[PDB]
Amino acid sequence: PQITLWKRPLVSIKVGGQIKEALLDTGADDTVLEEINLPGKWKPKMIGGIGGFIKVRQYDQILIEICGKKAIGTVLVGPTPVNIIGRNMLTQLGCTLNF
Amino acid sequence: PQITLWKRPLVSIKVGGQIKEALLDTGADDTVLEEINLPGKWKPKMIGGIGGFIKVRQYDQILIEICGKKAIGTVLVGPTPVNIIGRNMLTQLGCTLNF
Repeated sequence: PQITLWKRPLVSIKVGGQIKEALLDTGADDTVLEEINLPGKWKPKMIGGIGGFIKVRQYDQILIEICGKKAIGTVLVGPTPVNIIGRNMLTQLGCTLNF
Repeated sequence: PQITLWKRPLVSIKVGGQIKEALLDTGADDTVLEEINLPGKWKPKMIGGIGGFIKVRQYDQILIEICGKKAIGTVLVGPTPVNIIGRNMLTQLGCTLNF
């Protein structure tokens, strides 16, 4: 798809047997989703930095699908105001910004 | 240009007689730059919301240029960790996400 930036790029995502809604965010380095029950071992990671840190759960090589296209990447699970698909996963979807 | 999301999409921008460096951020609704001396009347605006608000200066119909292409949009000036080109300005550059 070609996504226009008139609206927030909120897309439907398939991750871990759930269908959630998440934002395509080029400003974000990493991918953070609200609580979800993913497979595997997870490591504890600090994200944030600005205003304080937020402890999340880093899971590796997790598959999410977006608008038909599948991606394998690191996904961090913790309390997040909105679900972020950041660049680790944007690059996996073959995603570019274009103008 | 077609921008890849392996690195942070940090680009050079021409705004208000300055050349600054700013992030192409689809996750951001608005455009916020660090202190700069822009023309015009500005209105005071609250942004943030999460963790607290940050008082910025909303200037209208400001021209920024990025990688050859010119845009006219609202730009808010205040203390920001990194300069954000959010969607108000991304849409002006004819910018899409693509995969």
